[PDB]
Amino acid sequence: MENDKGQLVELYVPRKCSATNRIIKADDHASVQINVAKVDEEGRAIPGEYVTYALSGYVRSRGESDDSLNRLAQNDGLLKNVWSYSR
Amino acid sequence: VLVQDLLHPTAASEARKHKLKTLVQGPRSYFLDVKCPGCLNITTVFSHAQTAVTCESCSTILCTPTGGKAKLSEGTSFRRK
Amino acid sequence: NRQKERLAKRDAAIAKMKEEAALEASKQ
Amino acid sequence: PQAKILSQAPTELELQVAQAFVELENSSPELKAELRPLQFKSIREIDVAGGKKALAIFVPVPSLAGFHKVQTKLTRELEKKFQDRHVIFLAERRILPKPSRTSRQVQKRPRSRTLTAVHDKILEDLVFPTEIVGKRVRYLVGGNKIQKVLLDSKDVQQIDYKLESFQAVYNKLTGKQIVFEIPS
Amino acid sequence: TRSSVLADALNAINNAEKTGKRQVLIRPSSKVIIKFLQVMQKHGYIGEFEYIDDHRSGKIVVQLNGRLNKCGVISPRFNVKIGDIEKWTANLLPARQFGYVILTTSAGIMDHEEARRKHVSGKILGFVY
Amino acid sequence: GRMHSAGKGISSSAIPYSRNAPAWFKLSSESVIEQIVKYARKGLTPSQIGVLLRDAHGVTQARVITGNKIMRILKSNGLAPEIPEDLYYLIKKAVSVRKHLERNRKDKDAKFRLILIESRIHRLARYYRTVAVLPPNWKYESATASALVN
RNA sequence: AAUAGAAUAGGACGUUUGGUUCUAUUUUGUUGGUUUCUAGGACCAUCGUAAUGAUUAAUAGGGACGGUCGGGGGCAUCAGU
RNA sequence: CCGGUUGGCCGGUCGGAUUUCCAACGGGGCCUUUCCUUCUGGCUAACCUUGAGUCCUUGUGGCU
Ligand SMILES: [Mg+2]
Ligand SMILES: [Mg+2]
Ligand SMILES: [Mg+2]
Ligand SMILES: [Zn+2]
Repeated sequence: MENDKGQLVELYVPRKCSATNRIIKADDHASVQINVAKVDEEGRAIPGEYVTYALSGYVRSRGESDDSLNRLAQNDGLLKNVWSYSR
Repeated sequence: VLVQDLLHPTAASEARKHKLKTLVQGPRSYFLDVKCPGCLNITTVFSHAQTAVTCESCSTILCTPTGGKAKLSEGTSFRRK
Repeated sequence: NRQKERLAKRDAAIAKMKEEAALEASKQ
Repeated sequence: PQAKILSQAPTELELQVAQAFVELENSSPELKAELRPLQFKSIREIDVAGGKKALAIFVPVPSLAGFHKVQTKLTRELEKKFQDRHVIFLAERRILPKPSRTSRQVQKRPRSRTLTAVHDKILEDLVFPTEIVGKRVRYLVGGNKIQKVLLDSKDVQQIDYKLESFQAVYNKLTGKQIVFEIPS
Repeated sequence: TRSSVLADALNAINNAEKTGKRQVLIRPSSKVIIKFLQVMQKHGYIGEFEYIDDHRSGKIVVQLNGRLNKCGVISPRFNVKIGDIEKWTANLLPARQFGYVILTTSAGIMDHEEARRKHVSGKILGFVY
Repeated sequence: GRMHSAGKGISSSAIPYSRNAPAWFKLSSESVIEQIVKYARKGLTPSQIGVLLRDAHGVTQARVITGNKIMRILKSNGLAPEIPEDLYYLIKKAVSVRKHLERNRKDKDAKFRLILIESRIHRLARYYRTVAVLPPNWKYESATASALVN
């Protein structure tokens, strides 16, 4: 939120899940932070900078974390012809 | 299965389901243009013709009603539409 | 229904014009 | 006989289309045999974004079945005598207004005259000889309706140079944007 | 039988969001469902929605993002006053900052904020938040 | 659904999308309506005109290649029956099961099915009286039902 | 959210045309009895034109049609130890 | 296209005042084929017919 004067009055603005855009709250101990390192042109990984995903425990307890994460990797340009937009 | 196209399904899986459960409801029937060799004339017969359709000149039963599809006569040619 | 009879008369006139010009079409 | 085929609306554009009609029946004995009772109401033009224009022929409604056996050769002959144009046949159909709370004595208004019905009648009369196999209305996030209209693969070659022309004349004749798509 | 069509539409939307998908198959259509989803779209509570014709009564696809924690319908369409807007705005909304009540008014269908500032009222349909 | 039963079956005619006439069809509207009237002088009920029209002649539906339904172009010729088809068939079915139960007086299942068939005749008589394609002084009695059948 | 509005057309708008009916505002110096136009209703035809005029056909429901299916029912008959 | 009622960017000014500029927000009446349709008598305004006057560029200019 926000007050009148122009100053943020919040504890923390929480992590949204990268699959279903839902809130990863503090006791959500099934939550996953996914780290992917992007690549150099000669097949090396620069260890400092990454592309980044977060999956809520609601998705992971089901089991479409693979399918949603394949969709996330393919629409982030990392993948092709693994996840299909139709079925 | 969190995301899939309900607008553009794959056509192999689209006519694979029921007649009434498609995105637009379509029949799964067709019409048969039948040629008995004895009089040589075009007769357009439904594929699920539920009555004993004879030929207009010869008294040949072109198709008999057997449940779903009408079975055609033996030694007799047919075409689509 | 006078308008239905007028439409039938117009259709008969169009068919009569087509049948009159069909002889000129088949002559060539 | 350019003063015989019109319907009491003399302009230069209708008389040049009318005389173009007059020399197009003269090379053919059977187009003479069908063309003589076949009249038209009026003509107007419309421009497209492709650098050219489009010629719209309005058609009185019982003459549409008479036109529906002659339209292909008439369209191709009129396009190869009129360059920088697009020949589209549409039928003039009168819309009746929706009666309000205070609307007096108007009869039970026929749904053949009503607005959405005459709008998609202009839609299938736009794209003859192929036929529409499915509509689909694309609701934009900013609140804009876009219509997507599907076709058949039988006669795509007569229409594929006229899609943007059809979009322009449709968005001028109903105010609604449209997109076309062939199935795979 | 199928009593209300908006009720089954919004129940299908709420069920497909609580199971976490991104697309639905609403069937059938109306003026009311189309204009209700346009009211959700103008606030950006749903993404694209799409209407399929079938010449009977059309099926609707709504591509929902994640943003709707609950929409619903109030099925006895009660007559609401100007002064009765605060009661439904306090009973069904979470708080006083967001949350909407959708009415059919004689100026058209609009949310409760637009019905406040239109200065009209009408009959209640449901609620989007 | 499926009243007077417990089944939930869906098994019906689909309709194709195309509101215009099919391309492979080559017959004219005046030819098919004179076909309809020569089938009508044989006294058949309009479902059988539609079925024999679908099978031996290849006509898709009546409503597409002419602008009318089947009894619009059957009372245009004025050969419509004085009572509608399905209600007349319900009377025929009722007098058939009444013939069976006057044959056998211990069949309870036929008696309960008579109650169900009679309920369907009352509901359709209410509907067809409401539109007034049936005269409003028409009431069912079983003896007059046997008179109208015979 | 209901209701009605052209389907056996006994339908609609006309500055189309026949008659049948009353009305009488005024005038003929004023009033009264008259009677002849003129205007205005209403009712019959017949004469113009209106794209002449009938919503989809619900994975609602009834109803035929088709080939089946079941220790479903009733009556008669048969069989076994 | 019309003018509203808030918010600013101005302050004109001896705490409020109103144009210009900006979003907005509603309201209204038109044009898009398409809204209340008329009959007959009285009352203004406007385009003409017919000739007259009072002003100013020699005026079918403006007012009667
Ligand atoms: Mg029941
Ligand atoms: Mg069911
Ligand atoms: Mg059905
Ligand atoms: Zn044969």
